[PDB]
Amino acid sequence: FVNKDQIAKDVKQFYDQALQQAVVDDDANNAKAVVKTFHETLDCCGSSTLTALTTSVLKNNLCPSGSNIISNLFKEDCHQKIDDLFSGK
Amino acid sequence: FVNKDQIAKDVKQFYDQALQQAVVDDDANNAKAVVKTFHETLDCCGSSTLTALTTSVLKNNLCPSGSNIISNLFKEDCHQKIDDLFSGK
Amino acid sequence: DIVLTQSPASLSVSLGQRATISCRASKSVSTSIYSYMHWYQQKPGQPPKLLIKYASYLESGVPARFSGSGSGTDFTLNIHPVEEEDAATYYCEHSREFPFTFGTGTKLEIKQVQLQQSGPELVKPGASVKISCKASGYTFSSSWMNWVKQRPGKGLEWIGRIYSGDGDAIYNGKFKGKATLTADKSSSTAYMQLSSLTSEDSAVYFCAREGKTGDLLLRSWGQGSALTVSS
Amino acid sequence: DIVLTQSPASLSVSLGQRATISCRASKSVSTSIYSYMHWYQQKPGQPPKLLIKYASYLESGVPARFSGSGSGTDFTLNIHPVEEEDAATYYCEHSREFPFTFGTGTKLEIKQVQLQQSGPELVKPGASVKISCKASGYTFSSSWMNWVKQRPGKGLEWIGRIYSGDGDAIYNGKFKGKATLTADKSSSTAYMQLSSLTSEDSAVYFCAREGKTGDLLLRSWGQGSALTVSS
Repeated sequence: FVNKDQIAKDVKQFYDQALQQAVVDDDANNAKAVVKTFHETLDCCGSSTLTALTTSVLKNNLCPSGSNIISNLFKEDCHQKIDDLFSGK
Repeated sequence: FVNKDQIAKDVKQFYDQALQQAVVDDDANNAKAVVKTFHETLDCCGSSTLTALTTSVLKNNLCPSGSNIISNLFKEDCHQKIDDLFSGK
Repeated sequence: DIVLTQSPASLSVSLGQRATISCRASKSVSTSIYSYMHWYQQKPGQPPKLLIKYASYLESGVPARFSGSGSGTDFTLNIHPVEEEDAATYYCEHSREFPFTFGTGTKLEIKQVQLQQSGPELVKPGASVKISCKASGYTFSSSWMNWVKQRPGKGLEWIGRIYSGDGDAIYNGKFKGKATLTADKSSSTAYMQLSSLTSEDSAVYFCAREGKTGDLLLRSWGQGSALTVSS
Repeated sequence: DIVLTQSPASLSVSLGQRATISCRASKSVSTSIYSYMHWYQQKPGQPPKLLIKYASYLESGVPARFSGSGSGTDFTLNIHPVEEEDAATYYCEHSREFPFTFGTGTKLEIKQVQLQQSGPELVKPGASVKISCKASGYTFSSSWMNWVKQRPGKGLEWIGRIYSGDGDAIYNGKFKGKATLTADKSSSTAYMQLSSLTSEDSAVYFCAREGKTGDLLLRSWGQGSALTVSS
């Protein structure tokens, strides 16, 4: 039996690791692909725990569309969307 | 670092548990809720390892709209969309 | 196809007294949280009746003397204390994949829902029959209807099941092409039509419903329609 | 805000010889796969230079006799052997969260450029000044332009940063209200605006750039602009 919380925590961690690699590493073009996918799929943009790197990935064009404004980032958190997925929201 | 394959495997197992419990237990309302969220988010319907119960969720309207038909369920596998998510596709 | 093999073929026990019935499967009928093996009780004339669901869980109404256990491929039904009215044939049946299949059966000697089917039918070989199953006491249009075939003396054989909302069906490959399942939502009536009839098709055909969610369990049965093909 | 505490404040080693500078953060500056603590070297009259990035990785060209170590809150810079060119002031800096902050500094003592800035300035108290920082068009529009202040004798202070593509600007709360960052693509020039000028706005103001993806590292600097506020 898989725990909701643990698996959510693992997905979050996976996302954060990908988010970081996309900015701190021009090699990992796969990390950009992974980040762009989550952002499109979960309809979100970055993280609260990595608000500095999020503003960069926003201007790298990896977030979905509409905003592109740094003011909005605080309400586009992927950690929340990941929480909502495993909760049923 | 966190294992890309292991997390994908756990997310499937979580989904499979939600899919099963949504049908097997009549009023597992979060079970249904979780299943709907996955379907609507990942654009998919049931899994190929649970084709029997998948037809039962298809007809309970917990799958995405306009895709209702048992024939199509083979190409609407959520297991494949979970694979694509974590591999950036 | 998963093949369920029961043992013994038939059993007899005193009023006491442990009655134990096994069931083996071609492959595992179980997942990390459920199986997917169930037990039905049938007495002569009557339709089958669900006793234990998902290996261990007693159906509401069923006495505590009935208990089930098992996992993977091996399952066991236990009755203790055995009592005079427990005399019946007991079928194990899986609902893991399509097609659903029943065990060969084990006879035990001892030392507001209702589905109204059509009456008996006698027909020439080559002809076609249409059996009807009128439902009442639940929401027909949101339900799955299953059909089961039982030849004289022989066991139970799953034909297919149909969702009454849109009449989309899932057939047993053996009956796909011969049996046609349809539903009339206005009538609250399920239908099965059999074509190119043969002495081989001479059997009692049952009609069985599932729960609200479409859990793959045969909750309520009809009395059956005895079809007999002859010249 | 995160406070970075360096030690020692100054150091005199001979041409030998170990030099060990320490840097302690208020809270962790480390994720599961990175920190996020860096080391810059500044010689008199020049902009700072990135030596070690992400705790341990030497920037291209930096001698292997430089090494960086640490995790969480405690980080250490090691030079061995010390040579004449190491006579400078060493600042640690984090890029974990806004605002970016620097360490108090460690003066070591022995026992081609992009980003063109505007010239020196003397200006009255109460006035405004808009300091410029020009780059090549083509390089400009995707640039994250950072601004850093340095009062004579004192350390380094992060003002804010602006994205040249759309002029979207993040400010250090201490300068939000006093500093305005603007970027003009068709001048290829980024500007910093200082209002209500005071004697202690007198400093050298640097303009620094990041790598393509906006890796929060101050790669390219300018010469600085010497703003002095006086009557």
